[PDB]
Amino acid sequence: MEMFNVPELIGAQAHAVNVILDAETAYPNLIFSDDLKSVRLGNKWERLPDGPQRFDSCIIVLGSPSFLSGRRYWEVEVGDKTAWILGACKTSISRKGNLTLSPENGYWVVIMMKENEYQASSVPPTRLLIKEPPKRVGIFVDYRVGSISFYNVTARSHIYTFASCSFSGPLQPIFSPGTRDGGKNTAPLTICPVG
Repeated sequence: MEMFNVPELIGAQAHAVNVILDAETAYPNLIFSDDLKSVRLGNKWERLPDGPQRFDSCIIVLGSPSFLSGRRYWEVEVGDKTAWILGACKTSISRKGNLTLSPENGYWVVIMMKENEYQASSVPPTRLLIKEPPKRVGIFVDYRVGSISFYNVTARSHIYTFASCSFSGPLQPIFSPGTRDGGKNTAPLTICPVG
């Protein structure tokens, strides 16, 4: 897998799209900024209006826009957080119950599990050998070639590519700010403009 189509960071950043969080999808304890660029996990009693279309088990929120083609990029500040999920998914994913976030189930994501523990959510999962922890992560989808690539924006380096993906139908960004990790991981994710 030669990844001839996969750009370096600068080339990926050229394809930046404006992403906003879809609060109607969100797991109901997620809290959003007014501009819908930031999300964090609130307390149990901090509840969005319950609706039947929300994630109910997994601490997830989807992004807009969804798309059927092209090369699309966006960037997220993860800072010093100890856990998070980033990537893209099919718009048709199931939202209810314990989810398995795999390509077969329509997800292409990287997960920070804890400090110094990052995986691509292949099955089985692939440990990512990160030496300089990212404070900002870039996501680049090339629909036509069937690839989704992840970048350490801080180190200006590629992290991981899922190649030969079977993208069918619309894709969209997906995010999780992770669990609260005893207070270690309460900060938000923040979608940012390219630097």
